[PDB]
Amino acid sequence: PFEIVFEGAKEFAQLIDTASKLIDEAAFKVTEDGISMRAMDPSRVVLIDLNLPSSIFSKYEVVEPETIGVNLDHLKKILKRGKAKDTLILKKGEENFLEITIQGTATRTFRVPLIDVEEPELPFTAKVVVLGEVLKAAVKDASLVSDSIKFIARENEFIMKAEGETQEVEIKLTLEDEGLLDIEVQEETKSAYGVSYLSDMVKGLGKADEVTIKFGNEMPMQMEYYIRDEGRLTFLLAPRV
Repeated sequence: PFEIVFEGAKEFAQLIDTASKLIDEAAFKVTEDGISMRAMDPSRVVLIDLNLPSSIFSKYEVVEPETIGVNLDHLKKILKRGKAKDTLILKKGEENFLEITIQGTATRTFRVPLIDVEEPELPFTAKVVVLGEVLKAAVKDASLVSDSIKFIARENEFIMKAEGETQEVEIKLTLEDEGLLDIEVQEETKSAYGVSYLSDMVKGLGKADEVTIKFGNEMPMQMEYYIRDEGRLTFLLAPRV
């Protein structure tokens, strides 16, 4: 059992919405230190890792640790009722359901039944930190133009393209551009990743959010952004499988 309160219902709704694009159900481990969730999509191409320390919640009371399983589509449907400034209260008692209350100027309560849900380390040579706007633009620009997007990183340049034979769209960044905050490269690095996976990964990403991307030559990419400074959502995406 526990009682957890998060200020900013919409933001929490965005995290769940994002995860639901990769998986239908997930297991959330709720301990005194915080909430964690790890999962791999059905295609075994992307791994999602979510960690929300108790420090980011305005109220965090856990009577007894527990791992609860939930259908993310059902959860998202309820959470989308929350406004940017609404407060979200999650309460779990002895029974198999989570009581969700959303309060702003008025209050609303819902139930989400629980379900039984069963089921990074690479030698990266490039690291970049960009504003979410750049990645959101990149995927929106690539969607129906190509199957994948080629990521290229050099000393003072980050490029997202797809060297091929179709109409070509490329986003280029240098440190002089506001979209690129940091770039560290050990050697020229290139890899390509699936466009539909990236579109899902950047779903609900804020345009002003700072996103760290780490990758290598023909290797997976690790994408990560923070939630309330201490929380974090991390993705590990295969370059090909």
